[PDB]
Amino acid sequence: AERGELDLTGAKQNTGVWLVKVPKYLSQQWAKASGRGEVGKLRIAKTQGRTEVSFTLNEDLANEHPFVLQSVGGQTLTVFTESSSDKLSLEGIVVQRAECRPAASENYMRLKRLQIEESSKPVRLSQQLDKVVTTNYKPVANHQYNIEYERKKKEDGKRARADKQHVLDMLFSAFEKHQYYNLKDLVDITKQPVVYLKEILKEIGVQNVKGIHKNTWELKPE
Amino acid sequence: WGDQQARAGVSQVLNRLTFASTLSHLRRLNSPIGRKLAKPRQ
Amino acid sequence: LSTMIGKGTGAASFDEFGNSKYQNRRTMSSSDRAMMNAFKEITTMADRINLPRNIVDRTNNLFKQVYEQKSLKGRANDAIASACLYIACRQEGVPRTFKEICAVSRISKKEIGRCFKLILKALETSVDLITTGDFMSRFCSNLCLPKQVQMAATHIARKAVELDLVPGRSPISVAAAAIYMASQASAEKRTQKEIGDIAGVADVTIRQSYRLIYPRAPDLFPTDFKFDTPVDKLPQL
Amino acid sequence: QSLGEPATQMTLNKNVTLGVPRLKELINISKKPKTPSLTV
DNA sequence: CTGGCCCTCGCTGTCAAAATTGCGGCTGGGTGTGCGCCCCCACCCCCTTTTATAGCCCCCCTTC
RNA sequence: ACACCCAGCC
DNA sequence: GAAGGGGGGCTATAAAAGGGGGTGGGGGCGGCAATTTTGACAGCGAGGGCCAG
Repeated sequence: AERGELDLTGAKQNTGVWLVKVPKYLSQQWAKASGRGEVGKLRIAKTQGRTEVSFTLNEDLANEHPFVLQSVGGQTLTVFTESSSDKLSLEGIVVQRAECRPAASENYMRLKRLQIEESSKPVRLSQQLDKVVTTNYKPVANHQYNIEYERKKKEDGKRARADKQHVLDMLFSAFEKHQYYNLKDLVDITKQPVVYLKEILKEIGVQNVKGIHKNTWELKPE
Repeated sequence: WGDQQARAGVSQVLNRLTFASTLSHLRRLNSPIGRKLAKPRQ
Repeated sequence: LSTMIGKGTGAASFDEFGNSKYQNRRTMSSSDRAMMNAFKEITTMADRINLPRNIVDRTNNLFKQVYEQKSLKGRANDAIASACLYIACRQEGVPRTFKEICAVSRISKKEIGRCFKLILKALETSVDLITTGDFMSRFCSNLCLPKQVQMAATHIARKAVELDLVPGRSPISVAAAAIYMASQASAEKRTQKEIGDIAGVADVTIRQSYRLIYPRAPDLFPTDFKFDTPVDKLPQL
Repeated sequence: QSLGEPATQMTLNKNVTLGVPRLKELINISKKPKTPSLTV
């Protein structure tokens, strides 16, 4: 008993299942039934030396499909199941392969044409304009993004110069938070004028050259 | 034919000396073989 | 006077790890690179409104003159370029409205106007005053109106300006009102939204220009024009 | 000139190489021939 | 001191691959064409207040 | 200039 | 809820204050086809040392 164990009762019973290949129209019709319970019937006849297989469509669903059997020994076809409880089980092994073909030959090509037409509905190709487009690059006093940015800039305003002790308090919180820093991020965190930050940082801080990215300031007084 | 190791002579000035000349030019095929190799010429 | 280095051709051209040992280290000045950036931006700006190359060349000339004269170092090169494009368009007799140059630039009407004023001061030159006529072929064609309407609008705007019916109104506003009140006289009709968005004028600007131009309706039209609509049938806002 | 003027008239190609290719074969060293032979 | 044998080692021939230059002679047309990132340092513009002026234009209010 | 076509005669 | 209307801000100039922030200008960091040459390899010679001679 385990999550990944595969149950093999079906194999021990040697249950034989049928693998059937059907076209799109039959599957779509069966899906349209909304799981009513029945969608058709299958007729298997056995003569003295031959076997005939066919599928009879339900008359209600519409408002004769011959079946061809193929070789089975080419590959070992089986089926397994996975559930919401993460339990793996093997339903069984495929014992025979089936191919479904339409009885109609010429009139079914009309349905094929309709299917192709439906498949070509969403494919897009360029159109042609009778008149040149003039709705673009329309004159405007100012761009929307620009006026938005100026409105934001004038609501927030300039970052106000503060006394030395309080900016030093932000610096103290800063190199308590992290050892190393980048000049831009320090400006963003402290919210102070860049020249005033440089003036108050040069007195206590020093710049250390690095061969990896760029020279940077150090918040340690020593 | 490419950005401003590329094919050259893909586009040519249409020949307007005679109507037969224009038709012949509009229906021409070019082989990119260098201009040696007698087999592609046959 | 400089030359480029082409792509590598063999093993000797490359280095130990997937990179060429010779690179396109250009020796361009800051000045030449900044003004080439500006010419490239001017061409992009001009092709947005389908200006011919001669206006682009005139704009390049004005930009070079300003950039050598060196009096506007503090203004963005893109604003100087926009103002130069405006001056070049105005000098060729095919002026574009300030809002039209704004629409193809990141630079506002405030900033391009200030740079235009400052460029005119620096170059010690002058430009002809715009007449409600030059802004007609475009503002109409873009709105798709017949040629008899071209003549009607041109004549009527010129006559309205000539006899000083409209005091101090900008030529754009008078031109747009002419287009409005010559369009309804023909079969082809145009609402306020189209003319406003295609000429740059607001609805209140075009409405009060219409109410100013309305009373002298019949005397202002050209004599030889097909009145598809009666003169008294024009709707008053 | 007297040996190069006939060369303009000769054509190209048991098989024994002859014509302009053999003239190239002869006036060069050609350490590897085209059609070696021995008249034994 | 003399002679028979196998060893590391020096040198050579031989094969192979990479590297190299040229590929007819004249002629007549036409047609086109001419970095890049990220940072640091000087200099200038806008922030704000005042007031007159007027056309233009956004926003809110009101109508039906 | 340069380049690219085309073409003429062998 | 679309249309017309009213009130009010935006636009340009003007001097001036001081400083922040934007902008440029640095600015260093970042095809055939015979020949020719060289090398790599497989091989081989003479001699050394050992053992015998």
